[PDB]
Amino acid sequence: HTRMFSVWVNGVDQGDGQNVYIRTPPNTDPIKDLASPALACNVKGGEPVPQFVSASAGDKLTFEWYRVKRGDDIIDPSHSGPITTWIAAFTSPTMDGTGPVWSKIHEEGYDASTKSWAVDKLIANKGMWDFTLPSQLKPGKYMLRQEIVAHHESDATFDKNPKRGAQFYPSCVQVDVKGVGGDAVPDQAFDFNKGYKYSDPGIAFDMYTDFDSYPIPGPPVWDA
Ligand SMILES: OC[C@H]1O[C@@H](O[C@H]2[C@H](O)[C@@H](O)[C@H](O[C@H]3[C@H](O)[C@@H](O)[C@H](O[C@H]4[C@H](O)[C@@H](O)[C@H](O)O[C@@H]4CO)O[C@@H]3CO)O[C@@H]2CO)[C@H](O)[C@@H](O)[C@@H]1O
Ligand SMILES: [Cu+2]
Repeated sequence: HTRMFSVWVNGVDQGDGQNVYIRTPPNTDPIKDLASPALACNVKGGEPVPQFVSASAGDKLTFEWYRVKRGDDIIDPSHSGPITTWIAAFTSPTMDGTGPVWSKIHEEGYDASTKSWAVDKLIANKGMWDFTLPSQLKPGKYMLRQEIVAHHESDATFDKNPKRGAQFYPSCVQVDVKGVGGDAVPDQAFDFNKGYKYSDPGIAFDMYTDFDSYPIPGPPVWDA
C-alpha cells in the first residue's frame, strides 16, 4: 500500500498534484486481477484531471510516493519488488491506459551485487524516484505510468489463490512535453491486460528462496 504525492521536474517540486495532474485513486489499495482495466492507470485511470506537468525532452523527473502521510515509511518494507516507468501518447482525455499503447522507459528490480530491490532503493530515498524523459521524445501530451510491484505474496497467483498474488500500484501522470525533442515516438505498443500473464515467472515469483536474479515483466526499455 502506497501512492504518489507529487512530481518534480529537474529538482523542482511541482506541488501536490493528486487529482491535479496525477490520476490519483481513492486509496492505497493494490491491483491483483490481470484482467482488471485499472491495471493500466488504476481505479480512476479513465477520469481526467485538469493540469499537465510541464517538462521537456530530457528533463529529469522525480515521482514522490507516500503511504499515508507525505514523507512517512513510503511503503511497508515487506513489499519487495521492481519499479517500472512507461509512456503512452495522450490519445484523448478519457483514455484509461488500456489497450496496446505503452512503451517501457525505465526499470529496476533486483540488484544481486547489493541484494537490494527497487523498493529498497525507494524507501531509502524517501519515496523519491528518478528517471528521464528521452531526449529524442517528440513534443506533445503523453501519459507516464510507473508501477510498484510487491512480491511478498507472489509465491502463489491471483487466479489460483485470490487472497494472495502479485500486487500492482500503478500511478499515471499527465504530461505536456515542450522543447525541441526529437522524432522518436514510443512504439513498443504494450498492453498490460494482454501482456502481463500469470505464467510470467516475474509475476509468479517465490521471493522466499535462494534466488539470484529476477526476470522483470514486459519488454526491454525502448530505444529511439
Ligand atoms: O508465504 C511464504 C512466506 O511467508 C512469509 O510471510 C509473509 C506472508 O506470506 C505475507 O502474507 C505477509 O503479507 C502481509 C504484509 O507483509 C503486510 O505489509 C500487509 O499489511 C497491509 C494491510 O493489508 C493493510 O490493511 C494496511 O493498510 O496496509 C498494510 C501495508 O502498508 O499485510 C499482509 C498480509 O495481509 O508478509 C509476510 C512477510 O512479513 C514468511 O515470512 C516466510 O517464512 C514464508 O516462507
Ligand atoms: Cu500493501
